[PDB]
This record gives sequence, structure tokens and C-alpha cells, in this order.
Amino acid sequence: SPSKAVIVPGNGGGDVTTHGWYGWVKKELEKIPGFQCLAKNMPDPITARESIWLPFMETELHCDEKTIIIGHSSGAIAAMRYAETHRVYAIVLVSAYTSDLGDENERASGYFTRPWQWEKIKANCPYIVQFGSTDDPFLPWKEQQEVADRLETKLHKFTDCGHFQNTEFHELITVVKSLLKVPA
Repeated sequence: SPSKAVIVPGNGGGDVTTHGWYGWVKKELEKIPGFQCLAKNMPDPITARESIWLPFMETELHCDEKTIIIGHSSGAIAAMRYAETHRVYAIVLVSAYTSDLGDENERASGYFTRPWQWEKIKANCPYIVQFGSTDDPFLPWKEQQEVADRLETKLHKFTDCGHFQNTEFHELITVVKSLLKVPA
């Protein structure tokens, strides 16, 4: 049974408490009595190196078999790579993709150096929800669709959310509360 949520943000130097919807989602989830949504500024925030983010997820964010991991952009990539070798209660991917997009800073992360272990992810995480938008200025839909197909995600496909940089995200709250089994 899930005990907490963790937000792994996108790359970049924005404070996790105010960038996009992270702080709003944390505050909304923590309205549930006793429920923690961990969201911390990441080490190596610009390059988002796998060798730094994945240990941080294990040691400092305590991501385990009772954790719902909410990963956005680089954090979605990290959550997928994390789940190749870690049991995770559930993963909500926001703006997920599969390759370095030809960008050197994506490449520098190290997430895109070897094949995706899709079957291992699915065995380690039976509950994978995905948000994506066809007007994402950074991601081609093909890459978001590849994630949805390879991981058999519950796909919430939008047309007008871009890279999900807005400040509120009620659809995500509903998803997370469903995963927590909060009754209506």
C-alpha cells in the first residue's frame, strides 16, 4: 500500500517549491491527513545525471515499493530508469520520452546510452499513468507515444498543455488520489 508520493522535477535551476505545478501538487496532496509528498531541489539540476539523480531518489527521497513517483520531463526519464531496478508502488509520468532528442544536454544526463528495459519496468511497477500533450514544444508525440506503448501506460493525452509548465494540475491530483484509493 502506498505511503507517500515523491515529485522528481524536470531539469533546470527552478526552485521545486515554485516551478510550475510541483508546489501546488505537493500542497494539494498533503491536505490528506498524514500524507507526505516529498519534493526537493535536485543535485546536478541542469544536467540531471542518472549517476546523481537515481541515488538521490533512493537515499534522500526514499523511493520504494510504497512510493508513488511523479516524474516530470527529466524526472520522468529518471523514474523510468529507477524502476528498471527498483520496485515502485506507482509512477505518474508527465512529458515522458525515450531518446536524447538529439540534444547534448539530454545526452549528458546518461539516461539515453543503452536500451530501455521496458519489461523490467512493468514488472517493478504495475501502475503507470502518463500525461502528455501533442503541443509539447520540446517533445515529438512519437516519443511520448513510444513510452505509452512500451509501458502500456494509462495515457492522459491532451492537446493544449505543452510541456505541463502551468502552476496547477488538478487532473494529476485526481490520478494520485485514485492511486492512493481515497474514496469519493
